[PDB]
Amino acid sequence: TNIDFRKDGKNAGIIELAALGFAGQPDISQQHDHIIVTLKNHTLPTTLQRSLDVADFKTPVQKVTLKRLNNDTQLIITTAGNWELVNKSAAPGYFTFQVLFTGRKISLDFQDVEIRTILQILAKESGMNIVASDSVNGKMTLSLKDVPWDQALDLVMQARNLDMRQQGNIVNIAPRDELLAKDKAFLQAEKDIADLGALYSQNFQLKYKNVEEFRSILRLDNADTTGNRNTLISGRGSVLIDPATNTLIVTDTRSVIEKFRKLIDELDVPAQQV
Amino acid sequence: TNIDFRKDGKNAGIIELAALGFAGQPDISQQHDHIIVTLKNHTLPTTLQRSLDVADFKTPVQKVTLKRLNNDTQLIITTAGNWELVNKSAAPGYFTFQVLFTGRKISLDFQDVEIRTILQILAKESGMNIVASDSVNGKMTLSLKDVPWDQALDLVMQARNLDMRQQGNIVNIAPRDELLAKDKAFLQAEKDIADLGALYSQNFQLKYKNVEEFRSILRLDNADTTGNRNTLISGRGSVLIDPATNTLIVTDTRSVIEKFRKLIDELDVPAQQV
Amino acid sequence: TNIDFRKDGKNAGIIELAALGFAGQPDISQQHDHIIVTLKNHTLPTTLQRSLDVADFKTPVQKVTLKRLNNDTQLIITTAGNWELVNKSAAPGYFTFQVLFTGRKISLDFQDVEIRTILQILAKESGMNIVASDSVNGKMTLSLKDVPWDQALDLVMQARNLDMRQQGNIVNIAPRDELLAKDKAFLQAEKDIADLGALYSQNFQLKYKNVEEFRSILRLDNADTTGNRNTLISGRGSVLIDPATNTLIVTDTRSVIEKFRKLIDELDVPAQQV
Amino acid sequence: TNIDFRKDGKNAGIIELAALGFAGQPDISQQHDHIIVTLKNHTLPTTLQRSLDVADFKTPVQKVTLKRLNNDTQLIITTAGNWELVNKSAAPGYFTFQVLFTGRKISLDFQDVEIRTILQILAKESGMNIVASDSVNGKMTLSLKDVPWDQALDLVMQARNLDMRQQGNIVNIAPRDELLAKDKAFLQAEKDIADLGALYSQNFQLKYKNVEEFRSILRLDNADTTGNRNTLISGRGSVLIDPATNTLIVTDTRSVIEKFRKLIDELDVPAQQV
Amino acid sequence: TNIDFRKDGKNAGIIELAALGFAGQPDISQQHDHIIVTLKNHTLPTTLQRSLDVADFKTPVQKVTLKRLNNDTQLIITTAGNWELVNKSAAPGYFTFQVLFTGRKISLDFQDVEIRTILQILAKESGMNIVASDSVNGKMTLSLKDVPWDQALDLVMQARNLDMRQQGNIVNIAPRDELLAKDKAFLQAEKDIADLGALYSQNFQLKYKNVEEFRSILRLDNADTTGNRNTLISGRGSVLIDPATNTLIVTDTRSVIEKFRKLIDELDVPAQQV
Amino acid sequence: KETLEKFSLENMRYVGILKSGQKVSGFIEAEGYVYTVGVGNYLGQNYGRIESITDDSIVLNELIEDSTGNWVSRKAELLLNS
Repeated sequence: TNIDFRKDGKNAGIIELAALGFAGQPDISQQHDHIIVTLKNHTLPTTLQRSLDVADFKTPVQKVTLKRLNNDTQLIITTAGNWELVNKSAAPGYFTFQVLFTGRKISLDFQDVEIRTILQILAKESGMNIVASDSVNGKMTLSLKDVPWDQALDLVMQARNLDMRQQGNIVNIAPRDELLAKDKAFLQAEKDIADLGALYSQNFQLKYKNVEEFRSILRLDNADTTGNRNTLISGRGSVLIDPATNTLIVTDTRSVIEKFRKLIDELDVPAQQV
Repeated sequence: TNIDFRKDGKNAGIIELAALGFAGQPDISQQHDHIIVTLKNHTLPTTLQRSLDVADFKTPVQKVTLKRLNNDTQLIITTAGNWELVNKSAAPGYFTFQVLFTGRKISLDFQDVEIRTILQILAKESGMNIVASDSVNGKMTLSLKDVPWDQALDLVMQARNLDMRQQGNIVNIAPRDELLAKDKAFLQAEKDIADLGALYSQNFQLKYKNVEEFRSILRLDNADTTGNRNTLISGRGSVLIDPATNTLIVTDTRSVIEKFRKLIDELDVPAQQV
Repeated sequence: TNIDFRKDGKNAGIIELAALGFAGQPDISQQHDHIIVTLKNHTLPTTLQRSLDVADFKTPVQKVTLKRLNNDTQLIITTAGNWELVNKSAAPGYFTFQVLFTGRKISLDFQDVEIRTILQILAKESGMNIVASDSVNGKMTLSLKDVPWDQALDLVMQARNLDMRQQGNIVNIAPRDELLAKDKAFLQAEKDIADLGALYSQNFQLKYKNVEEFRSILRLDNADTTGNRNTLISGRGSVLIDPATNTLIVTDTRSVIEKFRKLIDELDVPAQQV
Repeated sequence: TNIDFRKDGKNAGIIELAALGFAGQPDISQQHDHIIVTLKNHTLPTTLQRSLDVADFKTPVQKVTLKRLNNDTQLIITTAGNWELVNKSAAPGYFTFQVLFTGRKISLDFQDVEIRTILQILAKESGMNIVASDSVNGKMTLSLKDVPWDQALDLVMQARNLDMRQQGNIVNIAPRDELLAKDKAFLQAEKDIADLGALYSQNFQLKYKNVEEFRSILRLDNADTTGNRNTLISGRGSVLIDPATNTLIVTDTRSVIEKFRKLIDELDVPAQQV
Repeated sequence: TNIDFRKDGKNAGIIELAALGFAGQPDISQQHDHIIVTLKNHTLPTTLQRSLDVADFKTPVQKVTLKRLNNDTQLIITTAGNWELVNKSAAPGYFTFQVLFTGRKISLDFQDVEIRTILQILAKESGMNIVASDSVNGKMTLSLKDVPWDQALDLVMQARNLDMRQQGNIVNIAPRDELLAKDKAFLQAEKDIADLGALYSQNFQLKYKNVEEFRSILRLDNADTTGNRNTLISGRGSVLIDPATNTLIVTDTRSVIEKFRKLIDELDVPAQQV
Repeated sequence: KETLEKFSLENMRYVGILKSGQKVSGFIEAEGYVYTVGVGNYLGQNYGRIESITDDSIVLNELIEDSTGNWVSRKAELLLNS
C-alpha cells in the first residue's frame, strides 16, 4: 500500500492511492474539512503511512496524510474552500481521487494580478499618474469593497506591495519594502541567524544643517550602483526621504542605514560647532 | 534493488533503476512536482533506499529519492520546470526514466552568457563604453523587461556581477564585489569559522588632509602586486574610491581595509595638529 | 568481494574489483558524474564496502566508493572532466575498469609549468627582465586570455606564486608569500594549534627617524643566515620593504616580524626625544 | 593467517605473509600507491588483521596494513617512489613480497652526507674557510640546482643544520640551533608538557653600557663547562652575538637566556644612573 | 602455551617459549627490527599472550611480546643493533631463541668506564691535573672523534657527568649536577609530585658588600655536615661559586639555595644602608 | 612542412592555449614538442590543418591515408585534456 499526489486538468488535486489486496471499494466520506477513506482488510504498515507535502501547489488539496488503522487503512486528504471529490478505478486495486489622500470610492478586486497592473488601473481610474520602478515586486491578490482608491492603495502597499512617493503630478512607487527584500535575503542566507535580520526605517534629526545639503553626499553613497543622478537608488531598495521639518528618514538594510547615519551625523557635527 | 542517475542526450536526467524479481511494469505517475513508481511484490530493504545528490547538474531532475514501501517499492524523482517522462525497458528487470544614470529603455534577456559579453552588448546599445578588467567574474543569467539599460546594469551588478566606476567616456567595471571574492575564499578556507568572513566596505572621513594627497600611498599599499600605476589594484579586488566631499570609501577584505584605514587615519592625525 | 585501485598507461585510473561467485556481467552505467556497477546475487557485506582515498593522484577517477546493495553490489566511482570507461574481464570473477604596471595584452596559458619558467617566458615577452631567487616555489597551472602580462603576473602571484620587487631594470621575485611558507610549516608542526599560524604583513610607521638608517640593523637581524649583504634575506622568506612615505612594511613570520618591530620602534623612540 | 615484515638484500622491504589453508595463488595488484593481495576462501579474522609500524626503516615500503575482507583476505602495502614487486612461494601456504653573502653559482647535491663534509666541500669550492665545532649535528640530504653556495648554505642551515658565524677569514659554524638541541631534549623529557619547550632567540638592547664590556661576564656564565676562553660556549648550544648597533642577541635555552638577560639588564641599570 | 626470557653465555638474550601441542617447527623470520614466529594449529589464548619487561637488561633483546594469531601463535621479539638468532629444540614442544679551555685534539672513546677513570686518562693526556671528589657519580659511555680534550670534557660533563672547577694547577670536579642528585632524589620520594622537583642554579647579585666576606658564613651553612674547612661542601652537592664581577652563583637543591639566598641578601642589606 | 613531420598524432594533444585580444588560438604538443595552431594552421602527424578554435576545444582537419590506402583529409574537434 502507498499514497501519491499529482496535478492535472485545471488546478486539480489528484490523489493516486495504491491498494494491493483489495477487491470491492472503500468508504468515501467527503467532509467540509478533509476526506476519509477506509479499506477493510487493507491494514497498511506504519512504514507506508507517509504523508505528502503539496503545500502552496495552487490546488484544492491542502495536503495528503496517510494513517494506518486498526485493521483497515484510513486516509486524510485535507482540503480548502469549495471543491468536489471524484473517485476513479482504473483497475481492481488502484484507487484515485480527483479533487477539483482623498479619492473617489472604488471597490478593488484584483485576482492574481501584477501590482504594476493594479498600479496602472488605479491611475486609469483618474487616480493620479502612478509610475513604478521597473522590478518592484510581483503579483498580488486583494479584494476590497467600498474603499477609496487612495485608501485601498495604502492597504495594497501593506499587503506585500510597495511604498509610494509622489512627485506631485506623477507618483513613483518602489519596492522599498521591509518584508520582501529582506525576506528573500533571509532565505538566501545560509546561516539560521541570518534568517533573522531586517531592513529597518529610522529617522535622523538634523539640528545644525539643512537637510538638502546632505542630498548630494547621500545620493552618492546610496548609489552603490551606477547612476548619474537618482533620488531613489539601488543597493536593493535603499531610500532617503526628506521631511519638511528638516529630518531625514531612511528606509533600507541595516548596513546601508548605518552608513547613512554615520555620514549625516558626521556632517551635522561640524555644522554644530557654531 | 537499487537506483541510479545519469545524464545523456542534451541535458537530460536519466534514472536507471535496478528491478530484480519483477515481471510486469510498475505504476508510472508523472506529477507536476515529482514522479512516482510503485512495484508490487518488489518491496526493497531500507539498506537500498539510498537517495541521489545530483544537485546543480543542469538537468530537469532536481534529485532522485528512493523509499521502501509496505510491500512495494516507491520512487520519488523530484523535478523542476516543464519536462517530459520517458520509460524504457531494455530487459525484464531493468527500468529507466529519461527525464527531458539615465538611459533608453531596453529589455535585457541574457541566457547563460558571460557578464563581459553583456557588458559589451550594453555598450553597443550606445550605453557608454564599458570596459571590464580582465577576469571579473563569470557568466550570469538575467531576464528583464521594460528597464533602462542603466537600471538593468545596476540590477545586473547586484546579481553576482561587478560594481562599476566611470572615467567619464569609458567605464571600468571590476570584480570588486563582496560576495564572489569572499565566497570563494570562504570555501577555500579549511576552518569552518573562516567560512564566515567578509569583504566589507567602509567610509573613512578625512577631516584634516585632502583625499588626493593620500592617493600615492594608498595606491602603493593597495598594490600588493606588481603594478606601475593603477587606480584599481590587485590583492584580489581591493578598491579605494574618492568621494567629492573628501571622504574615502574602501571596499575589500577586512585585512586590507584595516591596513588602509590605519594609514589614512595616521596621515590625517598629523594634518590634525594645526 | 572487494575493490581496488591502481594507475597504469598514461595517467589512467584503473579500478580492479574482486567478484567471487559471479558468472555473467554486471550493469555498467557510465554517468557524467560517477559510475554505477550492479551485481545481481552478489550482495557484499558491509565489512567489504570500504572506499578508496586516491585523492590528488592525477587521475580522472576522483575516488572509488563501495556500497552494499539490497541483494546486489553497487559501485560508485566518482570522476572528473571528460573521460572514458573501459571494462576488462581477465577471468570469470575478476572485473576491471580502466578510467582514462602596464603592458601588452597577452593570453597566458601555462600547463603544469614551473613558475620560474613562466617568469622567464614573460621576460622574453619583453616584459621586463625578471629574475627570481633560487628556490621560490614550484610549478603552477594557469590559463588566462586577453590579459596584459603585467596584470596576469599579479594574478599569477596570488595563485600560489611569489610577490615581486623591482630594481627597475631587473626585477627580483621571491617566495615571500604568506601561504606557501607557512602552510608547509603548519603541516610540519605536530601540534594542531600550530597548524593554525601565520606569516603576516604589517606596516611600521617611522615618525622620528629616516627609514634608510634602519636598513643596516634590519638587514643584519633579518639575516639569520650567512649573507654578506642582501636586501632580501633568509630566515625562510622574511622581507622588509621601504615605502616612499617613510614607512616600513615587513612580510614574514610573526616571530620575525615581532623582532623587527621591536627594533624599529626602539630606534624610533630615541629619535623621538627631540 | 598473519602478516610480517623484514629487510634484506640492499634496503629492500620484504613482506612475509602466512597463508594457512590456501592452494593456488592470490591476486597481486601492483599500484603506484600501494599493493593489493586478495585470497579467495582465505577470509582472515579481525584478530589477525594487525598492521605493521616499519616507519623510517629506510625502505620502499611505507607500512604494511592487513584488513579482513568479506570472504577473502585483502592486503595493503603502502609504498613510496619508484619500486618493484617480487612474489616468492617457498611453499604451498607461505607467501612473500620483496619490495625493492655573494658567491659563484653551484648546484648542491648531497645525498645522505654529513653536514661537516658538506661544510668542507663548500670551503674547497673556494667558498670561504668553514670550520665547524666538533659535534655540530649529523648528516643531511639536500639537492639544489642553480644556487650560489652562499645561498645554498643558508638553505642548508635551515634544513636542520647549523647557524654560521664568520671570523672573517675562517668561519665557525655551530649547532646553535633551535630545533635539534631542543627537539632531542623534548623527547628526553618524560613530561608531555616538557615535550613542548623551546630554545629561543632574543635581542637585548643595551642603552647605557657598551656591549663589549659585558663580554667577560657573559662568557663566564655561558661557560657552564670548563673552558679557559671561548666566545662560543657549552651548556649545549648557548650563544651570544654582538651586533654593531650595540645590542646583544642571545640564542639558547630559555633558562640560559633568562640568566643572561638578568645579568645584562642588571649591569645596564647601574650604567643607567648617570 | 607461554613465553619466557632469560640471560646466559655472555650478555645473550634467550627466549624460552612453551609450545604444548606442536610437532614440526614454526616459521622463524629474523628481521632487522624484531623477530617473527608462527605456529600453525598453535593458536594461543589472549590470557597467555603476556609480554616481557626485560628493559635495560644489557641484552640484544629489547623486549619480548606475545600475541595470539587467528589460528596460529605469532611472536614478536624486538631487538637492537647487530645480533644473531639461534633456535634450539631440546624436545618436541619446547622452543628456544638465543639472541646473541684550549687543548690538543683527541678522540675520546670510553666504553662503559668510570668517569673517574676518564678523568684520570685525560689528565694523563697532559690535560691538566684533574682530581675528583670521592663519589662523584658512576660510569659512562661516550665516543667522540676529532675533539679537543677540553671540549670533550665539557661534552662529557653534560652527558651525566660532573661540573668542573679549577684551582689552576689542579682541577676539582664534583657531582654538583642537576640531574643525578635530584633524579635519584625524585625516585626516592614517594610522592608523585616530589618526582618533579629540582636542584637549580641561581645567580645572586651583591651590590653593597664584597663577595668574599660572605664566604665564611656561606661555607658554614653549606656544611650541613662535618667539615673543618671546605669550599665545596656536603649536603649532597651544594656549591657556591664566586664570579669576578662580585656575584655569587649557587648550584644546589632549592631548599639549600633558598637558605643561601636569604643570608646573602640579608647581609647585603645592611651593607646597603650607607 | 616542419619538424612536426617527425612526430605522430597519438602524441599530439591539447596542452595549452594562446590568444591575443579575441583571435583565440590553440596550443598543442607532440612528444614534448610544443607547437601552436590558429584559424587555418598546420598540425597532426601526416597533413594536419586546423580551421577554428573554441573554449576547451579546437576544430581541426588533417590528412591521413585511409578509406583507400592513400592520403585523405579528416576533420575533427579535440576536447581540452587538462
